[PDB]
Amino acid sequence: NLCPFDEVFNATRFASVYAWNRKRISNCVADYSVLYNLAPFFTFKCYGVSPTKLNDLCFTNVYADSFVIRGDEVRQIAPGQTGNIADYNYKLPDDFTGCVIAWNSNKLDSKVSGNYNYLYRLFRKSNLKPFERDISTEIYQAGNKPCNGVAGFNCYFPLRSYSFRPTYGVGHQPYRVVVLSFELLHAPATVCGPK
Amino acid sequence: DDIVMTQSPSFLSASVGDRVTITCRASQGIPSSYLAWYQQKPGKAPKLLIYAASTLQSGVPSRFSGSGSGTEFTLTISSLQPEDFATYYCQQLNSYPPYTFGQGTKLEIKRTVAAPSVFIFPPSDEQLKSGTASVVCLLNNFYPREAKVQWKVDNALQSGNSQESVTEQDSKDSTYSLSSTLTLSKADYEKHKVYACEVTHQGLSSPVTKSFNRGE
Amino acid sequence: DEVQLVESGGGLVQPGGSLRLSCAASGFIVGWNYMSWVRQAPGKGLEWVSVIYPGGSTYYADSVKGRFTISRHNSKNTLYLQMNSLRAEDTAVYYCAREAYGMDVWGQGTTVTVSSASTKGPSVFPLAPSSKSTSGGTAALGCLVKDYFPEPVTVSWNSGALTSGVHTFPAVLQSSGLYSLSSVVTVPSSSLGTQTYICNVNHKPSNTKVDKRVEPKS
Repeated sequence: NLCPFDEVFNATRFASVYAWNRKRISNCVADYSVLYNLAPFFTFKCYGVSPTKLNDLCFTNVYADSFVIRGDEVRQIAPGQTGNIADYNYKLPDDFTGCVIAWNSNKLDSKVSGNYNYLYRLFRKSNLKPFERDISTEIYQAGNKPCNGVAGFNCYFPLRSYSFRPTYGVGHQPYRVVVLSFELLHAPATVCGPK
Repeated sequence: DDIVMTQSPSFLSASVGDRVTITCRASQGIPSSYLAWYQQKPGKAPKLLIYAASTLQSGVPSRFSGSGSGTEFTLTISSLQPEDFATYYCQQLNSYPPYTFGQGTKLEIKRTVAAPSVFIFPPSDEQLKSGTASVVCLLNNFYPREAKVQWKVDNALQSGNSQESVTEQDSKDSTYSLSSTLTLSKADYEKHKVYACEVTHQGLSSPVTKSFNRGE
Repeated sequence: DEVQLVESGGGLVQPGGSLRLSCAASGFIVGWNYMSWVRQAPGKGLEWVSVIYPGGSTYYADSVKGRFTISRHNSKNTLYLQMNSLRAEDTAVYYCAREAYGMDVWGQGTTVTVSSASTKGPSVFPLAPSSKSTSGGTAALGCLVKDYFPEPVTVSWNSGALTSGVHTFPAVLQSSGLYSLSSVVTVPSSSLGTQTYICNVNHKPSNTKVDKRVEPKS
């Protein structure tokens, strides 16, 4: 039957970007015309395909990755980008073929007392490969001498919180992001639109 | 546009033992984790005082303290020490460059008001033979630093032809001195007769004018 | 492993030149940290220049875009800033810093001056004690130290015998690209006939030592 897009888009709780969620999708009909929820700042850009007549193609599988980032960082979720999120949290392949859909969620993920639940990775020695997920919380060793799980000089916790308050600028307001990746191999196409 | 940080006040004079607060205001609301406060003394590198707008850097005396959230953050010294007289810059280290700084707040010593002793100097004949004329006005040993020097040539207010310089606060009496130089060509210098610098300061009930005439 | 950054490579160049500053670190490892270049122009504030991430990515201020390149040699544990197509506005003291919880490790700084002006010794002119009346018994005299480049210059009075009452002002950078300075001293008026006043000016780059004696005029 229908693909569980509302399961991942209209979902109540989203993930921290370093622990970005992945929802494999197969064996269903995909209606893309409903992904426009008319949220405040709706972003919908695709690579390798046109958003229109998208219910016209079929794919072997479709991956729905979801997370929350800061409003400025939505630019980093794109092929061939460097930065905070692209290097160490979520890396798109240079030949990415799919769509990126993001929207402002200041009304959901911001509390006046400040929301520190969402996290992102600050410290990492090397860039992420595309679609890598690093969930390690080992203390970052920035010095010559080992940390042994203790924060301090030359020894930092690798993650930092986002600090979402409603009155912050739009750049720093929370944004909910779903990246749909279209996989097509020499196998039956299990994800289709109408026709 | 960009994320701009504005420090109030630019200059601030206090006394030893005083409670001091410096305010840093951001153009748009930012996470409090972004702020850092730095202290810099003349000729030396900046020193990290506070990060996360409230967390005290190790080795910093406990009298320093930071607070704030949104668009207004402050740094405070509970009891100001003689070694604390320096310039303090506020900073924001956010997830994507640029890292922006405030303009800095200079912390100077508080003393009693002192009017300047005003002197004028005609260009040396040595210089006049070089083809340029430098007229120098000296405001000596005044407090507070805020003062205005008005050049008048034949009663014409002169603009755009003068630079001025102020000394560091005196080690002994904590005053300032100011030197102002009005530069003309020898040809222009001989085209006029009366040269005067008019000084306005808190310690003077009226503006003070010192002047000479070309040709004694 | 006493933590510090030591910087070198700065100096004097005409506009359009190149200069490679280096910043050697001990105490931490540069390839593993966020490393930033920050400059401060004379009498001005701090300005962020560039940054390199541990993962490799580099970012630059808009002012240096396409002209500056940040880098690091891991084996020597050294950060580098290469400056090409240099301009007069890049004149500043350049610091390197490590940033984890604010920038906590700062280098000493190295000075970059970019100017088309030639090295010139100052010309010392006298500022004679006032020809006209006095301020109760205190006179002021001095030396104008004009048209020199680069900084610094040294001014002493009476070869050092005269120290109190002296004010050597910070130099102004004139529109000609050269520096002009003023050194004044306040003395008793009575001394203006019997006491001899000389200002001694030294400019190391131009190899200039000039003693100018200041006397009442006419």
